[PDB]
Amino acid sequence: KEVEQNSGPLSVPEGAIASLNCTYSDRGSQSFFWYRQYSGKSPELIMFIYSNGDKEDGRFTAQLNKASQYVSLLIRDSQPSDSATYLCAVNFGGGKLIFGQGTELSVKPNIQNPDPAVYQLRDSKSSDKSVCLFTDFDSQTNVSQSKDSDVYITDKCVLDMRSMDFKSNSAVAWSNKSDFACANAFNNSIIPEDTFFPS
Amino acid sequence: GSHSMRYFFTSVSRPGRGEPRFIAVGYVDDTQFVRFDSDAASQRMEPRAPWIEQEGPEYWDGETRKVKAHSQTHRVDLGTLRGYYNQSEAGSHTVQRMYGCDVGSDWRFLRGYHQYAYDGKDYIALKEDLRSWTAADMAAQTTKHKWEAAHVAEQLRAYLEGTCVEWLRRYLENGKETLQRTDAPKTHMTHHAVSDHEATLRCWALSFYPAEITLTWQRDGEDQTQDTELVETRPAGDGTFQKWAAVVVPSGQEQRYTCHVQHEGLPKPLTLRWE
Amino acid sequence: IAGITQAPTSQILAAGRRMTLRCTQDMRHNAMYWYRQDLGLGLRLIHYSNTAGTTGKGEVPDGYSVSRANTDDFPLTLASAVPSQTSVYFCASSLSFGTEAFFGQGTRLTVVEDLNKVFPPEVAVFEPSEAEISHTQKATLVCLATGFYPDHVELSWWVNGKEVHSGVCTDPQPLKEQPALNDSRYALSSRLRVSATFWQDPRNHFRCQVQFYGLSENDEWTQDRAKPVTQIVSAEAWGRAD
Amino acid sequence: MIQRTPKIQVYSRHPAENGKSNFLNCYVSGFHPSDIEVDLLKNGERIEKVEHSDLSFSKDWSFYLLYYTEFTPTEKDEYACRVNHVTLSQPKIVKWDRDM
Amino acid sequence: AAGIGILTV
Repeated sequence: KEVEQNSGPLSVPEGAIASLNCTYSDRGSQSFFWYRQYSGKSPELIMFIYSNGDKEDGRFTAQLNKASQYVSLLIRDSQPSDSATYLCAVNFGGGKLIFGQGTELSVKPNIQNPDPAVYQLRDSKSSDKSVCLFTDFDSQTNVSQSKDSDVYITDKCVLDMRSMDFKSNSAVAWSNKSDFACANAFNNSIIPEDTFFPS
Repeated sequence: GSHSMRYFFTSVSRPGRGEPRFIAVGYVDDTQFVRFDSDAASQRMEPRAPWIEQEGPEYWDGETRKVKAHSQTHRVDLGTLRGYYNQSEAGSHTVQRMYGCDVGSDWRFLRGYHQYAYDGKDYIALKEDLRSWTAADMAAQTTKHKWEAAHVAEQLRAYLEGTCVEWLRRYLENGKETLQRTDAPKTHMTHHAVSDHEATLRCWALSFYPAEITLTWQRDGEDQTQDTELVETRPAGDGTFQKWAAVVVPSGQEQRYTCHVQHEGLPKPLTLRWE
Repeated sequence: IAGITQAPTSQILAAGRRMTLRCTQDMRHNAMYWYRQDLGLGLRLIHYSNTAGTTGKGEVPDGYSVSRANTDDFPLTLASAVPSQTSVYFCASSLSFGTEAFFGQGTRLTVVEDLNKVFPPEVAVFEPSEAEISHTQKATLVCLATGFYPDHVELSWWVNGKEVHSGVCTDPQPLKEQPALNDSRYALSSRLRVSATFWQDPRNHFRCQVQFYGLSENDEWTQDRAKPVTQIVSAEAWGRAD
Repeated sequence: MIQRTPKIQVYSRHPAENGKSNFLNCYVSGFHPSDIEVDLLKNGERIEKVEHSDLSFSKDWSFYLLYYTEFTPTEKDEYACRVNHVTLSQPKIVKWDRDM
Repeated sequence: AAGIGILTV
C-alpha cells in the first residue's frame, strides 16, 4: 500500500545532524525498520522499533509516534560513510513488510582547501583521444550537462586520499571529437572566479 | 470498571496426511468481536460485534494476514511437538494459544499475559513481569531457550503494554454504548419440595452483563458453605448471562435462608428471600 | 556462519524465457520474502512466505511464481519474461513474521527483447595533465567505460596487481550515450588520484578494470561481433617522466 | 494427554412460557479435545436447523460451545440435549427442565 | 487487534 518517505536528495555537511522521516497508512502497523543501502549493495539494518517514543543506539536515534503514523531517524555527527539511501520499512500484518521509496543522503566533505581548476587529459589509447577533468572545487558547487548531445558531463564525485588526508571533488567530460574545447564545457552550471584553464 | 482484550487460538491436527482445523476468536470483556475459522468460505477475519464493522480494509486485510500467520505457525508447531514428545502421526493433537491485556478503571495497563498449551496442559507461559517464561516441562524448556534467544518476550511486551492497550481503548470508545454498559441481574426464587420434610430453594440470576457475578447463600446471616449447588455461569445467547445457586433446606425453615447477589450492574447488593 | 545467499548475482534474459532465482537461508528463519528495486519506486514486495509450506502475494506478484517446500529455500521463478521485470531483485528472511528482515546479496536482471544490442564496454585510460602535476603535486588518472548495454558493470582500479580503495571514486550511476529513442547504451567513468612521485615513477603499473556481466553461454548468438559474454575488459597506463 | 468430559446444561434463553417464542440452549463446557457432537431434541427426534457459537476456551484450557435453536415451548413437548464426545462410550442425554 | 511477536515452538 503506502509507505512514504522524505523527498531526497538530502545534502548535509559533515558533522551535522541529518534527519529522515517516514509516514505509513496502516494504523495497526506494529513493526518499523530503518535500513541503510550503499550504492549497488544490500540493505542492512540500522534499527528496529516496536514501542512509542525514543530508541538510542550510538549516533542514531529512532522515534516512533503511532498516533500520527510517523517514524523517524536522526543521524548525529554524520561521517562520510553515512552517505547512503535510507529505507523505511513498515509491517502491514503477517508477511506484508512494505518499504518506502527511500531518501538518498549524501554527506559532503568539510573542505580544508578549495582549489578550483579544469585540466585536459591525453589518452593511452592514442594521442588525440581527449577528455576533461574539473577538480578540487568546494562542496557547494553543483554540476549540469544540459547544453546538447555533444557534451556528456558526469556527476560530482568525492574521493578520499587516506594516506595524505586530502579530499578531491571531480567530474569528467568529453565529446566524441569535433571543435569541442576543454574551456567550453563546464559552463552550464557556473564556474568560480579563478578556475585555471592553464595555456 | 476494569477491562480486558483477549484472543484465543485453537489448532487441531487431524490424523495422517491431514490438514488442521484452525479457529481464532477475539473478545473485549465478555463480548466476542472477531473470528477466523479455517472451515468457513472466506478465509478472512470476520466481524462479530457491530462496532468493529466500521474498520477499514487495511484493518481487515491486516488482521487476516496476522491470524493466518498464527495458523501457519501453529501448523509447524504441530509437526514439531510430535517430534518433541515422540508421538506417532495416527493421533489428533491440539495446540492452544491465549493472549491479551487487562486495564484498570482509567484504561491504563494493569497486567498482560501470553500462555500456550499442548494437548490441554500448560506448555509455556509468559510471566507477570513479561520479561520471562515458565516452562512447564522438558520440551518446553527447549522452546524457552529458543524464545529467549529470539527476544520473543520483548516483542510480546511491546504488544501487551502498547498495541493491545491502545486498541483496547479504541474498541471501548467506538462501542461505548455496548461495551461500557452493564445489565443488572434480574432475580427470582423458585421452590420445589422433594420429600415431605425437605426442600430445594433455587435463587436465579438472569440476563446480566458482564458474566462476573457472586451468588452466595446465607442461613441466619452466615455463609452456607454446605448444601450449596452452584452452577457454572452460562450464556443466554443474546450477549447476556445466567446463573443459579441452590440449597437443600428442611421444610418450615425456608425463611432462615437469604440469597445474596453481587454484580457491578447493581446499585446495592441484592437480598432475596422466599418470604 | 549462518546467512542468506542469492543466485545468480546477475542474468541477461531473452524475452519469453523462464528463469529461476535461487534463495537459500541457513538461519532457521520461518519468514522469507522477495522484492524488486527500481529507480523511483524503492523496494516493492513481490511474494512472501511466513513459514515452510505456505506463501502469500505481495504488492507486485504478477509474472512471478514462488515456492516453499522446506525451511531453507524460497526460489523465485519468472514464466513469461516481459521487459517490465528489468530490476534488481532482493531475497530476504526474518525469524518470524514482523521481525527484522535480513537481506541477500541481490540479483541484477535485465530482460532484453533483442540480443543484437548487448555490448561489451570499450575501456580507455587517460593519463593525467602536465598542468595538474605542476599545480597540486597530485595526479588523477581517469577511465572511461564506453559503448555498453546493459548497466551490469563493476569498476575497479589495480596498482601493480593490487586493488585500491583510497584516492578513488566512481560515478554512482552509468550515463546514457544517447538519452533518446530505444534502449540506449551506457557510459561510465572513474577517477584514481595519487601523488606526482607515485605517478612519475616508471615502475608503477596502473590498470582500470571493468567487469561487465553479459550473456549466458547457452544463448542464441548469431551476429557480427564476438559473443557479448561475462568478461573483464582492462586498460593500462605506466609511469611517464615527461 | 489430558481428556476432559463435557459439562452439559440445557435451558431456555428467556424464562419459559407456553405459546411464547424463545431459544433453547445447550451449553457444553470443560471438554478436551475440542471435537464434539451436540444435538437438540424435540420429543426425542433431532432438530435440524441448530446453530452454534465459535469455539473458545477457559483459562484451564478446556473448551466451551453454545448450541441453540428457536423454539416455542408447549406443555406436552419434551426437549433434550444429546452430546457425543470421545470421553463418552455412548451419547449422553440431559433433559430440559423448565422448572429448575 | 491481534499480535506480531509470535514464533514457532
